[PDB]
Amino acid sequence: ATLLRKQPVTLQVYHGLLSFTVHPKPKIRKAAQHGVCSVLKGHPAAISTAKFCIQEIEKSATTTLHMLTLLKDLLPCFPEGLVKSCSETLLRVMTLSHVLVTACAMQAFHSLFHARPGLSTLSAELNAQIITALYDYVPSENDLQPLLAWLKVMEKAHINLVRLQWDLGLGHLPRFFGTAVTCLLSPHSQVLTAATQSLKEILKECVAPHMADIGSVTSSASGPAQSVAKMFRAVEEGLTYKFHAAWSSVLQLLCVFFEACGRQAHPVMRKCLQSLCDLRLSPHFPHTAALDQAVGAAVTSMGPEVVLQAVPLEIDGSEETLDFPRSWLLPVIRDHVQETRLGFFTTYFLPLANTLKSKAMDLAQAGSTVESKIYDTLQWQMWTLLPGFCTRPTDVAISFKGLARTLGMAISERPDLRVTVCQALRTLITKGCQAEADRAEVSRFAKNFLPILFNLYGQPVAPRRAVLETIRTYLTITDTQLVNSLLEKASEKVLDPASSDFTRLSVLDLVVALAPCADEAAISKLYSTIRPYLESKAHGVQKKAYRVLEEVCASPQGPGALFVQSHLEDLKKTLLDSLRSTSSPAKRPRLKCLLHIVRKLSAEHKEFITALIPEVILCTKEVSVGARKNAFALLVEMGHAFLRFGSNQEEALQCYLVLIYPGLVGAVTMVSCSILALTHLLFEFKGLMGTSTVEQLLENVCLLLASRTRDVVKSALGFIKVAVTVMDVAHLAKHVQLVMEAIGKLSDDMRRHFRMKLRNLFTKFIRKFGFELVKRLLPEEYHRVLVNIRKAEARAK
Amino acid sequence: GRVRTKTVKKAARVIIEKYYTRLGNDFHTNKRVCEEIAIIPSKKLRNKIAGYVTHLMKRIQRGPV
Amino acid sequence: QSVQVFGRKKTATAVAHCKRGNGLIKVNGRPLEMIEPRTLQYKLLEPVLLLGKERFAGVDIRVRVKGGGHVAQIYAIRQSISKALVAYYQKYVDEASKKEIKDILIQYDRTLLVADPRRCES
RNA sequence: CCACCCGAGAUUGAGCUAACAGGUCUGUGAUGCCCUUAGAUGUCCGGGGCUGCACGCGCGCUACACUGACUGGCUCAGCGUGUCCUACGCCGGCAGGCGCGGGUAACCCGUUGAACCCCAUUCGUGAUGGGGAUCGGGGAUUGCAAUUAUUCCCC
Repeated sequence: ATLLRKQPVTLQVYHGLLSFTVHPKPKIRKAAQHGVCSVLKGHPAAISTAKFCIQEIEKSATTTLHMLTLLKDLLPCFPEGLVKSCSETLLRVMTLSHVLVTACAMQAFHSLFHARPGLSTLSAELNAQIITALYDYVPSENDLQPLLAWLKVMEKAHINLVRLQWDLGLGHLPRFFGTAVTCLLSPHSQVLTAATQSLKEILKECVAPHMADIGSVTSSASGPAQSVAKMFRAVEEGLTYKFHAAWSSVLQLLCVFFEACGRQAHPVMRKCLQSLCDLRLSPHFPHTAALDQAVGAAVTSMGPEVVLQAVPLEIDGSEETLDFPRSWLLPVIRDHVQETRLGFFTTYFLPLANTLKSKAMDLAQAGSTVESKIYDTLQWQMWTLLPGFCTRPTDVAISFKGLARTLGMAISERPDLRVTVCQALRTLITKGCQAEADRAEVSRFAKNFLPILFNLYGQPVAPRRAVLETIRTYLTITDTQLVNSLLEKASEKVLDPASSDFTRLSVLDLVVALAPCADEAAISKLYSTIRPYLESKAHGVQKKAYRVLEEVCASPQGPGALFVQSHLEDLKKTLLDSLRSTSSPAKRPRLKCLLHIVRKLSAEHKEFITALIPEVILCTKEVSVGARKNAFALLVEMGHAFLRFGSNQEEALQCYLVLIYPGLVGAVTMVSCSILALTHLLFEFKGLMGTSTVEQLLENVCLLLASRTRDVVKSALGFIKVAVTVMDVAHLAKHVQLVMEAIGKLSDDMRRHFRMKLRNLFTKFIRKFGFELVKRLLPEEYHRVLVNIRKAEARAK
Repeated sequence: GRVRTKTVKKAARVIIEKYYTRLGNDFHTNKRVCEEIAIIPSKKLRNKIAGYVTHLMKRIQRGPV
Repeated sequence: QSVQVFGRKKTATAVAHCKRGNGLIKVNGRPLEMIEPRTLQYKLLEPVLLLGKERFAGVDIRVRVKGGGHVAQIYAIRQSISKALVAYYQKYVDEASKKEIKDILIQYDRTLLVADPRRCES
């Protein structure tokens, strides 16, 4: 095998190698088979071996299985006429009733169609002849051994036929789709799953990439579009009352067909929607979610105009009864409209909403409060569709003019809907300013929406934060000159002494929103105005000032970045000067501002960071959880920043540590501060800080395990947990005994209160080492807790 | 983490099945009508009730449960 | 041009290969009359004798037979022959003819088309 | 579930080895008695027995036959197996030996080549050739050993 792979008489040597496949020894036969496979795949000898195939199969009851195994391994490397003759041989041997030879032949077809042979090996005409020759078997419906691989091999064959010539493949596909629908009546769930997977894969790979070439299909199609419509009617006639068991699979197949083909298959697709609406009218339908997903996929592919032409909403104004049968269509439209036109939303959903709201108010003022609530909920539901319509509009350059004044009035004097309108605006922006004329129209109406939103946010009492987020993004998408004008007006309103505190705070929030969207001169003037406010005794004014400083330093590029590199020295001086008089809430944004000036800090700035260190640690033990998160992130950030000031990372980390080491010496709360800081640093700089040094810190933690204060003990336990998680078991084994001895002589009350942390620590130690060692070296009572860990290791399995 | 308590569950089910009409979508309006409706011991229980009923009226007004 | 069906009875399965032929019914290389249980040879010929000799003039059926005993064996063979005729006249011949022969077969014996669902209980 | 805006607070502090009938098992007594060339079955060696048979109560196998028995021919399975399961040839009446191969297993046994059943011959209503025990001789395996028949084969 090796010699023939490496290299008239060569044909004789190959014949001598080939002729002993039928040798009865399982080891000789397998070696010869693998040798022939390695020689052919490593060809002028394919004709001779294929002739040997046909001849000694025709001469032959156990060698046929072995020879069909070689046919499985060797069909792709055969010439076209020999492929045809071997295929005829496989049909001749599956004319017999033997299950094993038929299984080997269909597995050979699986390996032939799976490798995707070229035009020289398998042509389109030969593939079609082989595929149509395979339609004579289908023994019954429910054999479950040959059926799954059966439709698998002509799944692969249909994929190959589409790959060779797409129009013929699409033409022959739908009758196979009909046979798949027919064999979805099998009592075995595996047949249903295989059919669903095969049809889904065929629709995704063979039909979906040719979506544009086929074009729109109607009821009078001629070419492959008719084939598209005809496996559509196959899968749609697979929705009748014959199944009652495959409806989830048929709904999934409908969903993937809608996603594949709806945009050009819409003229014929309506009756499927009518039947799907009729199925949901059943008393007890367990496939409600699957049907809703299928209808949502149809809506996503097409859009609600043709869907409502097919299955209309019966909530058009005045109804007689109170049980709306198609009330699920509005959640479907809300959840699944993404690529439709806004003009349909206007011209269909605005007057209907106005009439329903008027009817609800007229019924509410007439005494009936049950129908009015239903109508108000209905109009709220059908005007939550606007974020769906604002997903990807195709005519928002011409239809947004028809909604500007309406949305302005609705965000002015309609509070219960306001958030959704805000959300809709945000949703529109977040995925609708891809083009330039669209963004120009949004700016041209932004110059009108801005006073309305500012007056809405500045009113006394309201959903202020949704309006604020809308203002933030909506001002990131607008021109800078009007931003400068409104920033000047907001600075005038802030500096005016005749304003109330609530108004001052609201205009400071507007200043926060307007700060990152201005130019460098306006940002510098705003920074000069806000700089004296950092020492104000009011915590709110200082908080908004630090939020302004955080927002102007947040942008990585733009006028804010140029302002940062222009005024870094003054910013450092001011932030170091205002350290002493910072209020407790104002710690939370300020750290972020410091964060925003650490990531782009130059090498000559060690004094600033080593002066900021105790503030950051005291903020790691701040009251606010957001301040703690910001201080931990800032510690990680300056740890990263010292990894840029020197060539050796480990030495820089050691310097960063000896800048924070004395904090374990001072006050008790400062000791707990430093232990928590080292605990957070140990989880991020695991090996780079140096294992032996870890051990030293661990030893110090054991001394801090002797402290009376509960906070220091808790922080030490957290550090020990992080160290056991992080540093190596070989390095642990030198220092198990000392830390567990320090744990053992803790206290009675300290052990009783912190029983869960000690339990988890003993669990980690027993998992990482022997149970008997920790059993021996601990004192008496701890033994009981120790043994409990064992059944976890026994009964988590 | 945080989980809802069963007493809050049963009390909010009573409030939903009894007086859904005057309930709305705003948090504080729901809280004040809730403290108007029932016999009520505690502030924190009231606020948990108000938050839970507000979230489930965000839920059920999309579709029935 | 050809169909392949099976007939099951207990364990015995007989696969019938039906083709447009010249009027030969071959069962494992042997004709119907030269199957060994000649006491029970009429059951194997009941479709052929009952339905007549007429339209069997161009039908070639090769039956490959495996498993079971002798009585269940010949019943599986005869039900496979009947099902092969039904399937062939369903596929390549008109609908009403196969409906008619199904009506006659069900009118004579129900087991000629459907198999016995009961089998050896553990 | 995560992150974030607002908010003073989106989690900062206090209290909670003990209980089990949930399972189940050989540690602590200077524990009460009784025994210890009267070994709480002391170790090994050789040979027997568990089948022995007048009799009762019962599980099963084979039958009393003609719907049978003998002879020849015919054709169909599954649960399971194996480093002792066996494929092939020779010597063989015949159990079995001899030379050779596979299988640590949907592969080799093994298309598991079954038996009643069917198709032909003879027997012909009697302790019959039905039914086969109980005995007499030889032969061949299994095993250190077949004598109290181990087992099977031929009259």
